[PDB]
Amino acid sequence: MKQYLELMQKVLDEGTQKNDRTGTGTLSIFGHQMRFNLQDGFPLVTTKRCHLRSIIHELLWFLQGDTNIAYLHENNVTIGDEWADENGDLGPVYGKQWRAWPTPDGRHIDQITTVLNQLKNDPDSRRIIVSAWNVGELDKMALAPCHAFFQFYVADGKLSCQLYQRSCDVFLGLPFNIASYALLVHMMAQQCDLEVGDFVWTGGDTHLYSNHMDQTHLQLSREPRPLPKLIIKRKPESIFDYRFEDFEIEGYDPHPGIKAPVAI
Amino acid sequence: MKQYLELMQKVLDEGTQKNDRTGTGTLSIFGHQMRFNLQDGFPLVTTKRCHLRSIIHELLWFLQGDTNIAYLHENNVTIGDEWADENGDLGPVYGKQWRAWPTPDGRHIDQITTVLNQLKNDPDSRRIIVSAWNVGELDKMALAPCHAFFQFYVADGKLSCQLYQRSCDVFLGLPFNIASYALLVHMMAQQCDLEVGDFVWTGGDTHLYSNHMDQTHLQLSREPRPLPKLIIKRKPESIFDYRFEDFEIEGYDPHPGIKAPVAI
Ligand SMILES: C#CCN(Cc1ccc2[nH]c(N)nc(=O)c2c1)c1ccc(C(=O)N[C@@H](CCC(=O)O)C(=O)O)cc1
Ligand SMILES: C#CCN(Cc1ccc2[nH]c(N)nc(=O)c2c1)c1ccc(C(=O)N[C@@H](CCC(=O)O)C(=O)O)cc1
Ligand SMILES: *c1cc(=O)[nH]c(=O)n1[C@H]1C[C@H](O)[C@@H](COP(=O)(O)O)O1
Ligand SMILES: *c1cc(=O)[nH]c(=O)n1[C@H]1C[C@H](O)[C@@H](COP(=O)(O)O)O1
Repeated sequence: MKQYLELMQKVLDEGTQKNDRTGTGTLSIFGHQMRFNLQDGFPLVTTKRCHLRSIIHELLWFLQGDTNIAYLHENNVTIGDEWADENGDLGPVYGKQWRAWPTPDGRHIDQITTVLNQLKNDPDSRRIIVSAWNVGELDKMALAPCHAFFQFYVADGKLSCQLYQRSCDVFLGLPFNIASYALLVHMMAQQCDLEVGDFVWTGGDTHLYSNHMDQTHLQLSREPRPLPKLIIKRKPESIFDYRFEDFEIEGYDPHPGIKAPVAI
Repeated sequence: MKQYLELMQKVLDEGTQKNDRTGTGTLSIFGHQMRFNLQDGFPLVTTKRCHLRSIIHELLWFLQGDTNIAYLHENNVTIGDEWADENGDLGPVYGKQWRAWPTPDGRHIDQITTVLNQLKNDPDSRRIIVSAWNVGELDKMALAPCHAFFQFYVADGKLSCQLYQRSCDVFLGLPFNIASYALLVHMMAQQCDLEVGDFVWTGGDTHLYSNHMDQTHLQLSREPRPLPKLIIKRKPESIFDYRFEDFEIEGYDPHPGIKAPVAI
């Protein structure tokens, strides 16, 4: 899509060569923002085929507070394979912090439920937030949260959300992330009887990997196509009852997919 | 400042009537981002008389992990009197989380010192972050962190930082917050022998209080003037050893000041 392609070109134009953890090398810019009016279509990149299926499973995996790739493998999702340990454990990452942030005094904060309640009984709150950046458990996670801080907002019956992604692999990761939260907004919006608003994406270290250049140029040479439409065949009792079969994608006519090696 | 006046003007045209935890009412938008290249000058609003004293004391206060308004009240800084308790306590706010974020297992993380080391030994890191949004303590705090999460970044010998402010009172707080972080950047920079880069400001609920409309139109009629230059007269041996008398501002020729009420 346009915002995405423009972000690619932006990095290409004013990015700086920078070494990195993986040792792969990147071209990066710091700080960026784009918006997607969910009412214009589900934001699923078209300049290359994307498997919305793997995205759904990763999200449902979070909403259950699970952090062992076992469930993912149960559905053929290999996105955690290069970092999980022998027991398929990544650590107290996304899921654990989302449903059960451990307080030093014994409590466990279920943030998703907190936000839900706020959206229903206090949509005006400016503190409707979910954070995966729990400093106290960083060292235990197999990898630091990329999408680490998001906020919800409601106005004129529309639900919006902005994500803060401290680190972002524009070519391989961004498309997953955008679709992820966009998806979460629909679900929340459905449970809270609200319409979908905008999904504001904000980034920190927005980079393009040295070995993703050729593919980026290939995608950037393709013309974006109409955005598809998210279809939820059923309204579950809670935001914790969605299953992969409840989601449907219509009108998605993406360009051929493009493979690229991930930096471990 | 141009960017600030553009944001202020945007809230007017596109803003939406909302209601806040303070029966004051507001006109807000959700999600915005501005960029301040510190190389062009210290970002201290000029279309309104301001001063660093309070901002300086607060930051030094934060850097010490202090959360009691004694230091502030001492030098006559009232910014936090309307919310502290009979003992001057605000609870575990900003400074507490910055210098001693409590893990779930009896330990405390000094995020500042951590970042200090990350910039000196691992500048390419995409995990140099500081958060005050400790979910397990949000209910022990007198007030929820507005400037709740920020990140650092290095490139070509220049330190840059981005702040995620989930709640922002455009007329009153923004000018304070902006110059506050800018200052921290210059401080971190000196402490690491780096030069200052960009201060990226990102906001969630960006509102304009309904009882600030008059002073907003007044400020909008003024022409921004050249930004001033910051001078740190001494180089402490620690980012925690700075003294109020270390800061100077040269070339600040602002328009008259504008008084406004604080939504409690
Ligand atoms: C984001 C996210 C979730 N994750 C988590 C995750 C973990 C580490 C990461 N590390 C790096 N350097 N890039 C990422 O974006 C990244 C993302 C993913 C991880 C890998 C792939 C991946 O390589 N997909 C390939 C191959 C697809 C396939 O197997 O069919 C692709 O071409 O998309 C996708 C998602
Ligand atoms: C941010 C921050 C710290 N704080 C914290 C703080 C707490 C609650 C808030 N509440 C609201 N509605 N907006 C804010 O910006 C805000 C700021 C401050 C609190 C008050 C003032 C204040 O009343 N300033 C006046 C007078 C300043 C002067 O003496 O020149 C002003 O109009 O500037 C400034 C900062
Ligand atoms: C992390 C996973 C995700 O949800 N999205 C991504 O974009 N990323 C990328 C960022 C970076 O290239 C890598 C994480 O590495 P690091 O922790 O920033 O060193 O995956
Ligand atoms: C909080 C303090 C700060 O450092 N900067 C500010 O702009 N804010 C403002 C935001 C909001 O108008 C008010 C706090 O409101 P709430 O806690 O989000 O309801 O202070």
